[PDB]
Amino acid sequence: PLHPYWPQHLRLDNFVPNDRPTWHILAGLFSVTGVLVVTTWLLSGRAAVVPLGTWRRLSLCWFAVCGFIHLVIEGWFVLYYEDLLGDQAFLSQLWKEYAKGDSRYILGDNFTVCMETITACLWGPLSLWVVIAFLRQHPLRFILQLVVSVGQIYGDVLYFLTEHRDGFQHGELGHPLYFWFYFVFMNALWLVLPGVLVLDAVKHLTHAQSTLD
Amino acid sequence: PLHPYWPQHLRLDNFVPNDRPTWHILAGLFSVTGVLVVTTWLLSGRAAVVPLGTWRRLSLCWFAVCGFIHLVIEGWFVLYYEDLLGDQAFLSQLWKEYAKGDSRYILGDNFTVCMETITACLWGPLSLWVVIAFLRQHPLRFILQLVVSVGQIYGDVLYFLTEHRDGFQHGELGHPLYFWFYFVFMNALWLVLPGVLVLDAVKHLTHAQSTLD
Ligand SMILES: CN1c2ccc(C(F)(F)F)cc2C(=O)C12CCN(CC1CCOCC1)CC2
Ligand SMILES: CN1c2ccc(C(F)(F)F)cc2C(=O)C12CCN(CC1CCOCC1)CC2
Repeated sequence: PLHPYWPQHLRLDNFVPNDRPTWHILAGLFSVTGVLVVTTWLLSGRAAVVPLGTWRRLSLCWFAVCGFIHLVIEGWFVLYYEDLLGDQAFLSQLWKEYAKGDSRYILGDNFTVCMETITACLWGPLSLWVVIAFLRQHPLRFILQLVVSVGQIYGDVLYFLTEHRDGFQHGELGHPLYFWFYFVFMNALWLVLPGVLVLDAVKHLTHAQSTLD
Repeated sequence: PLHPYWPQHLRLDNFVPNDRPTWHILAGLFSVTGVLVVTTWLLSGRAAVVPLGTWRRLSLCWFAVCGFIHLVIEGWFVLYYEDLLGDQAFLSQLWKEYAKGDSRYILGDNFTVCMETITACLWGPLSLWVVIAFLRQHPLRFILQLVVSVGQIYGDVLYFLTEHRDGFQHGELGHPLYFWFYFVFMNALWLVLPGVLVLDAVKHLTHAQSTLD
């Protein structure tokens, strides 16, 4: 058909197909984020006021990845959601590819735009501030971790609930790549990893409160 | 016209007007919540493991009010949003009156239903658990306060942002009772009082973290 997105009765003008093969885009994102992850591992190795341990370093790598994604990938959507169609910039093509599992990013839905606006403006800088805090053993580190994780979980839950109440019409149900991987799995992370970071922070802050009392 | 809600080109069947005068409904809600507030004041007076102080007692009264509202008033909407029109139950009439400043509660918007579902299921019981925690000086008290306040702020911000992006079409702009009071003021509380409770909790938890370190 003219366009690949769901529902198929959509009428999208100014749709022009992605020029690059999709694996260019996907592999570029994975390569750059892997470089970011290894660089953050090294940084936590050499730039910590006191040693951190393996799993906290991995948590900082996660927070750096979240900061990059929210500031750049989602920020590009928030800036240019009106012109994702008919554009051949790298991040625009990435969004066009991703939206085949969720067409709300092409339709400019109000809830989506608002949620990604909040995510790009608040949770990205706060995710990087978490890393800065943990490097210097500042206070607020577990507080910021808890706040960011709670916000991410709330946003993802609202996202899933709204798409469910719409009947899963913005994406083909049961398609391996577009439903299970793009829509479910890549979002289920922001339900699972933040959750572990909420149970963890609560364990430490509580131990602090019992120390005062 | 047939119905009072905005936009006026809406076509609502099964609309049947409120039977009671509106001040019955408003005064009943204010009277019962005032009884709740004074009862919570007394309870914090006589049922605290250690004395709490005036402003913390007021915070507990706020949390009890939030718990009642989220569990009952918003829970009624989540349960019966399909049949608010054409019903003459007390809370149904309350919702019909309130929606004259925001018609999304009559239209059953997906974002509204999902947000109030989360609010009724999570933040109400957690708001009451905050009170129970503060009464017994359990830990988690400031953690729960922070989490509930952050969730309330996030929900209210998304609410306002979505209605703004819609152009303020679900309510008459600049009407004293329906815009400033119902829509803005009654919601601005959940931006102002939670915020003060986020700056407060951060002050205490931080002092705990500095005690461990
Ligand atoms: C569009 N986008 C992607 C596009 C492609 C790829 C891939 F396939 F290349 F791996 C990954 C992602 C992402 O991580 C996302 C960006 C980050 N959000 C996280 C949510 C934002 C709202 O709040 C809850 C969390 C999921 C999808
Ligand atoms: C409908 N409803 C009312 C109806 C009437 C009256 C009045 F006029 F009688 F005072 C008060 C209220 C409320 O408090 C509310 C219930 C509570 N929400 C709080 C938000 C819920 C979503 O997340 C952010 C906070 C505002 C309006």
